[PDB]
This record gives sequence, structure tokens and C-alpha cells, in this order.
Amino acid sequence: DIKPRIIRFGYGLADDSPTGKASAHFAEVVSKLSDGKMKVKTFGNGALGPDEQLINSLISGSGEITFVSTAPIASLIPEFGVFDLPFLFDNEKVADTVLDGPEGKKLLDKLPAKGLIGLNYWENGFRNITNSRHEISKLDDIGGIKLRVMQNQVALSVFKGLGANAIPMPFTELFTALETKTVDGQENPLSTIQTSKFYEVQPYLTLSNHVYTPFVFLASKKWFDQLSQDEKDVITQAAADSQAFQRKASRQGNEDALKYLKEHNVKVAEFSTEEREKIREKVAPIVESLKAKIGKETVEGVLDAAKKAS
Ligand SMILES: C[C@H](O)[C@H](O)[C@H](O)[C@@H](O)C(=O)O
Repeated sequence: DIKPRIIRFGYGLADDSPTGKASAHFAEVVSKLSDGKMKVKTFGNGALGPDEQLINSLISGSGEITFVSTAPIASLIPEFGVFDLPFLFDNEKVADTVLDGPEGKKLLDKLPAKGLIGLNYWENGFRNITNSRHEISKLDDIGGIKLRVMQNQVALSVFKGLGANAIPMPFTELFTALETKTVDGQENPLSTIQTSKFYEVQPYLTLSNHVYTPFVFLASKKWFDQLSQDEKDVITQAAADSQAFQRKASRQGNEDALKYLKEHNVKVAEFSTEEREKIREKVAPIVESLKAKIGKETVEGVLDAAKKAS
């Protein structure tokens, strides 16, 4: 029971990012599983707007499928802010274990009430600080930096406690903000730094890996519910395959990104063994202050899951 169907899949990253390629993989998988009846049209690079507009398009039904960072989802479901706390996941395997396990499910289960289906989690990744003002090799270097952040109370409060002037901004507006110095810096994974070409206008990169951002692979509930069971299985089986392809392409992509930015002679700094610890004491209090705004059971469950996984 599968009827011809055209399915729109907008997103914010460049088409040749690892996640942009995974979207094409998902379109390919949906077509094979549907005998080419279900055709997914991708609109990369912010064509259908930023994460916030993509969320609302799925809510209203003008859009069918997307992937977005968790941070904008906090504007609907505050618990999703948990992922903007620095240093929750030691590595990608902890991240996979937790997001794919009970605590990640609890959060995805909160989506249908707001009109969304959380198909599964994809990888955005560990985020790194880029700027055009001066090298950032110490916590004190953040002081007063004009840093764009994702549009969330958690993100804003984290970086302001680290001493930056935190400017919430949609991703789709970032490249211009960087090039014109309306903001000094930004924070994203290396493969995004590369494929959005932020390095072109950010002479300084700091390998800080301070926050891990999951993507949520989203479907419009309104649209998904009108599908056949056969049509739903196409989406959910495609989602499962593309997740594995996704995570693999993202992590190869972060490796290739590192090679590229280094061989391109970006000025790459790092946080000293200590400066990293200097960072942790600074946040611990505001992290503690932010639990009330995320959900204590969420924060503590995620931290407990993260502790068992490692
Ligand atoms: C819209 C993207 O697909 C993603 O949400 C974004 O790059 C995120 O890392 C951010 O910096 O806002």
C-alpha cells in the first residue's frame, strides 16, 4: 500500500556536508524501498529556512522531513536544552549509547505532543570555537568575545558565564555575520566549519569540543499520520539505515575536516590540560543554575546514562 508521493526535506547545512550527503542517502533509500514511488526532494543550505522555520513547517505541514539541532527544540520542549551543557559526553560512543537508549527515547517521546515525530537521532557533533579577533588558547581569551550561539537560554547562559558576549543567531545568517565582523566568532563541528566555509572568514580555530550536539531526524506528525503503514515503514526503515550511514559519514568527515583545516594552514589552537579544568569550575555553578530550566530528572538521567556508558 504505497501511493506516489513527493516529500520535501529542507535543512540548514551545506549539501556536501556529511549530513547533507546522508539526506541524499535517505532520499535514495526511500526511493528503493518504495519502487521509486516515494521521492524525497532535498533543499539544502537553508533554502527552506533555518532550523526554527523548518520546525514550524513540519508543525504546520508545509514540510515533511528535516534534521535540526536539539537547541532550537528547547523553545518547544525545554528538556532538549540538556545537550547544550558542556562536557556531557566524553565521546561519540557514549553519545550513541545514551541517545539511542532510554534517556534519548524519553526526550523523543515528547515530540508528538508538539506535532513532530522524532524518527531517531543523527550526529551534529562536538563543537569547536572559531573567531577572527585573537587566538583562544585560554578560558581568559573568551572574555568579551562576540560569539554567536544557538538560540536557547542554555547556550546563551553557558557562554555568557564563560565571559563571552553571546549573540543568539540563526545558522542561516552566520556566514555573513562572520564575514562582516558583526560577530567575532562562532562554534560548530569541524566538518561544518569546513563545508559552510567559516574558515574563510575565521583565521582562528580552537579545538575545544566543549558541547556535543545531537541532531533530531524529524517528520511532520500531521503528515506522517496520514501515511499508510507500508508508507511509514518506508520512512522508519529509511531513517534507520540513514542514521548508520549518517554517523559514519559524520565521523569520517570530522577526520577529513581536521586534515583539511590543518593542511589549509588554519591557525589551530587547543585548550591546555588545565585551561580545560579552568573551564569546568567556571560552568559547574551556572550548569547547576540551569538544571531548573531544563528539568532535573532529564539532566540527572542523562548524566547517569552518560556515566554508565563510559
Ligand atoms: C541548521 C544546522 O543544520 C544546525 O542546526 C546548525 O548548524 C547548528 O550547529 C547551529 O550552529 O545552529
